[PDB]
Amino acid sequence: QPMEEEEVETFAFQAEIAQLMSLIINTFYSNKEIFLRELISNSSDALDKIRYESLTDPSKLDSGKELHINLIPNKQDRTLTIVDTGIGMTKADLINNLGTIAKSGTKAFMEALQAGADISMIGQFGVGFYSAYLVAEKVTVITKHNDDEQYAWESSAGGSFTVRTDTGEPMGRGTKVILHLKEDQTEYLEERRIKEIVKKHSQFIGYPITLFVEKELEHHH
Ligand SMILES: Cc1cc(-c2c(Cl)cccc2OCCCC(F)(F)F)nc(N)n1
Repeated sequence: QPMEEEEVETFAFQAEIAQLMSLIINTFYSNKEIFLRELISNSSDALDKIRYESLTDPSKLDSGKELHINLIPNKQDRTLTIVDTGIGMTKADLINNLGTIAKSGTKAFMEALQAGADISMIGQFGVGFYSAYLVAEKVTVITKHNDDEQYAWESSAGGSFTVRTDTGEPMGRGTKVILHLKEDQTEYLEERRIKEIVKKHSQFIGYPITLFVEKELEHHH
C-alpha cells in the first residue's frame, strides 16, 4: 500500500575525495562564484560528448536534439539548479565518477593548494564539480543517459553519498545539478548575480545558456 517504494544505496567516498570535500565546504574563500563556471564547464563537456556521438549515430538524439544549458534559481527552495541536455550518466558512472574512485587529481589538487595554488584552479585537476560545496550544503545530481533509467545522486559531504532511481519528472536526456545553498550564499539566486558571473566567466561556452527564474505561485507550492 505504499505510494512508492525504492531501494536507496549508500556509498562511502574514497578518502581523498572526502578530504577534498571537507576542505572545500569548511574553508573560507573569497572567490566562491567560480563554482558556476565549473558546473557550466562540465555541462559543456557533456554536451560535446553527446554531439560527438550523434555524428556517427543520429539516433542518439532521439531523446532530444537541442543541446543547451539551463540555470534555474528557486528562492522558495533556496536552490540553484544547472541543467543540461548532455550525455548523462549511467548508474555505474555516478557511483564511479562521483565518489568511490579517486583520480590522481583529487590528491594533486590538495597538494597544489598546499603549494600555494588558488581554489579557482580546481578545474585543471578534473574535480571542479566539488567546488559546488563552496556555496552548497547539499548537492543532488539527477541524470539520464540514453537507454538507461533516471538516477539521483546526493551528498551533504558527510563522507558518504546516496544513489537511487529518480521517479520525479522524467528528463529526456542529460544531467541536473541541484545546489541546496548554504544560508549565507543566497546571492547566487539573484538574477543580477547569476548574469554577471556567467558574463565574466563563461563567455566562451558554445551552447545556449538560459535563465529560468522559478517561483511557486501562492497556495500552489
Ligand atoms: C555527464 C555529466 C557529468 C557531470 C559530472 C558530475 Cl555531475 C560530477 C563530476 C564530474 C562530472 O563530469 C565530468 C565530465 C563528464 C563528461 F566528460 F562526460 F562531460 N556533469 C554533467 N553536467 N554531465
